[PDB]
Amino acid sequence: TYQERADELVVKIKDMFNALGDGDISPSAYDTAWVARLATISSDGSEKPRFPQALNWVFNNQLQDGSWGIESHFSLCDRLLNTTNSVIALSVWKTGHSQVQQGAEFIAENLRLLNEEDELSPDFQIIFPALLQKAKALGINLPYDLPFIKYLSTTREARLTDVSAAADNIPANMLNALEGLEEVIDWNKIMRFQSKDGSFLSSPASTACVLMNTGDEKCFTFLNNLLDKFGGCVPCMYSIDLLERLSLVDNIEHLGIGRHFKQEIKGALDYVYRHWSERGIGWGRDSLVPDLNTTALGLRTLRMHGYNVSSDVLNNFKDENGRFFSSAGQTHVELRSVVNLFRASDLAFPDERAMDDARKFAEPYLREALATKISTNTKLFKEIEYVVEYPWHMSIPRLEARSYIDSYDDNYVWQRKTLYRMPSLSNSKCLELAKLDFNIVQSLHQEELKLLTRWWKESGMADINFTRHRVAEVYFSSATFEPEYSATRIAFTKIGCLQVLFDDMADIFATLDELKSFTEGVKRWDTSLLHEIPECMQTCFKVWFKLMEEVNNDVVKVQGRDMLAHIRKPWELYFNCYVQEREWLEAGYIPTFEEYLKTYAISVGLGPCTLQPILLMGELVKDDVVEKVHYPSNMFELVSLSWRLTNDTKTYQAEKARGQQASGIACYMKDNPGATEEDAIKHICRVVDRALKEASFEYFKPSNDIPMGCKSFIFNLRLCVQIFYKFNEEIKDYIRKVYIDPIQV
Ligand SMILES: C=C1CC[C@H]2C(C)(C)CCC[C@]2(C)[C@H]1CCN(C)CCOP(=O)(O)OP(=O)(O)O
Ligand SMILES: C=C1CC[C@H]2C(C)(C)CCC[C@]2(C)[C@H]1CCN(C)CCOP(=O)(O)OP(=O)(O)O
Ligand SMILES: [Mg+2]
Ligand SMILES: [Mg+2]
Ligand SMILES: [Mg+2]
Repeated sequence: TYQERADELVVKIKDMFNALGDGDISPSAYDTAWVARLATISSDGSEKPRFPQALNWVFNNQLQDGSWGIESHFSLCDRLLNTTNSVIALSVWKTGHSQVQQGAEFIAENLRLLNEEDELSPDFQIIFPALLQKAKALGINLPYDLPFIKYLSTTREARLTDVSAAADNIPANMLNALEGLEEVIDWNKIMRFQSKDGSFLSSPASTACVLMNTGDEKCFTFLNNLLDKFGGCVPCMYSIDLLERLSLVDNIEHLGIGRHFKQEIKGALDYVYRHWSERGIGWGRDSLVPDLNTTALGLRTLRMHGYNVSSDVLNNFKDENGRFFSSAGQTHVELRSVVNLFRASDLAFPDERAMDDARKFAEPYLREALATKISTNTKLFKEIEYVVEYPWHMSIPRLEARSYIDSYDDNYVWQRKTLYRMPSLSNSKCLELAKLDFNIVQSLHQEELKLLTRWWKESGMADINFTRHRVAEVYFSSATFEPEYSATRIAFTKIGCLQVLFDDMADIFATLDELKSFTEGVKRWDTSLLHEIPECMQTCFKVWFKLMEEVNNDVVKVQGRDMLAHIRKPWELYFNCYVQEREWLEAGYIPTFEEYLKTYAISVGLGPCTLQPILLMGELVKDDVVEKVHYPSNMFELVSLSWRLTNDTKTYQAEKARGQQASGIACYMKDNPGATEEDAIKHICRVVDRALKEASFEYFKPSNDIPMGCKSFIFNLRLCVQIFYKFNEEIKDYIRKVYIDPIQV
């Protein structure tokens, strides 16, 4: 059964968290072969392998086709690098004759397939011809003079002269390709690039090359310890203790299953936070040179989990021209790093210039990549498309999870100088659990919708012709999906349906007098004025009043005491704003921007759909805390502001055509003669953008008295308006994906 399989996967993933160390990463043939080339001198003066275990690994790990590499993941550049270095290692030590022969055959066959249109792997044009030069000196028979191969050698020779002609020798941005630049390196000057663990850019191949030329003891210790840890081989990079923790957390949260791992996540993030630095971070705690990907992932993930981190860490990766780079130790810019840069920018607080710069660079870069470089029919296209089309402030949690389940690749191989696996980060258990859990939670939502449809009938809403499908749309907008908040979602959906009903009532039907009558009835919180309004409005009031009774009875159970006095206020405020709107409309009055917002930021309706539902979540809301989490707290007011203004930009045109003059647009223009509608819309969008960032700041802001679950419900109500009233797919598609179609498991 689903629940049983999910339960054991949760146990298995928790074990993974508990077992986190320096990182789970595959052996690297290219790196292990470089380590295998290293010599030591015996007592008698003869040369022998310094690391015989590494040589033996090479000896024993040739693939069936004669190459070395990752068997199920063939890539031409990877296989050529792995195989050529492996044949070099065996040849140097006069061993593995048969493997050398078959290796040379593979290389010769595949050099004939390397062409000018093949996408070459990072620094391949430097590190590969360096291997060919060595192979040729060892007398290995390969077609070195094929046109494109000669071209690679010539390009490398130009790079060599650039370094030798450089006053300061090898520049930082060539560090990634150190071992391909051996014959021109200044071995004294290069040592300034060494990490505290003795490695060079965490790369065992590069570290072996430095060791070969210098004898440096710290290089030896890094390699010796790494071989011991891996049982006689090495990976392409180590350690990866920061990247692995951050990405495991990020992936789990993104997949929609983070609620199962709260304690494990806190543990992983506490570890990373200890190693967090104003200069950014690299894959591992000992990196001298940090990288954009790990730093951006760090900024986003730590911030998302309430840690205090500064966006200024991003300035470490920005050049004079406002462009970002992945690492000072390389020349190529990695697409994944730019994706994570954009995702980190989603969590900007107000006036964080580094986030502004990050997004201004990353967004065009990603859109350019989607339009020019990425194949439409891939998980990567879908993933990045979602990143830019549904960014954080318009990302509904279940939609985000559902999309990522389809774009998460659980059989992925990473590319740096060569290919490698990180089994914690491309993980079939994580994906399987995400699918099972989504289905289980979905069944819960389906039952909630079943109860809501039953209520739709029994309450009388069906009788008064409330649209059945509107129920599901309000329900979807609740956003806070976790199983423990069923009662809150159900109450929110009932109240939202009445608010939809009320708004239509106030427009299409009610006169001002009838509106005032209805409102006085709300203020009295009784049925004493039902007689003053039309039968249809009476029915509306009665459905609402009955709901209030049922909901308030439930609030007494959860909160431990009567909270009617609190609960009455938002309903009074809401209806009073309705009368104010109508008074202005009949008087043809256009308020100032400030005066407009004072009324319309309330009338948009965040008050009623939040107070009663957040009181059913479970957290204690003390009398003095109501105003700190609900109206008029800053976060609440900011969400309200985003609601009203975003709605205005989307709908003010249609409203004007119906005789409604007051809007954010019209009122700003009245305050500001000379400002066009376009100017007002631009200003309003800036106000909304800032309000969303400010709400984010307020949300993550630590407090000793404000309940975070309640804050989360209010904060995540910002999403529905951003997604529906944004200045492709529609609501029916969202509901299908989230509530109707299960995921094939
Ligand atoms: C795209 C939408 C889904 C989510 C929904 C809520 C957020 C649940 C509140 C009602 C409006 C809406 C925004 C909704 C807009 C629907 N849009 C066609 C609204 C266009 O005008 P309308 O006369 O209101 O259409 P009707 O509502 O179907 O009669
Ligand atoms: C802004 C809203 C999003 C969230 C939504 C739920 C909470 C999901 C259900 C109740 C209605 C509403 C509050 C909803 C109200 C939107 N509106 C119908 C009400 C207010 O907007 P309006 O300018 O007076 O009319 P509109 O332009 O045609 O919409
Ligand atoms: Mg074999
Ligand atoms: Mg209206
Ligand atoms: Mg509107």
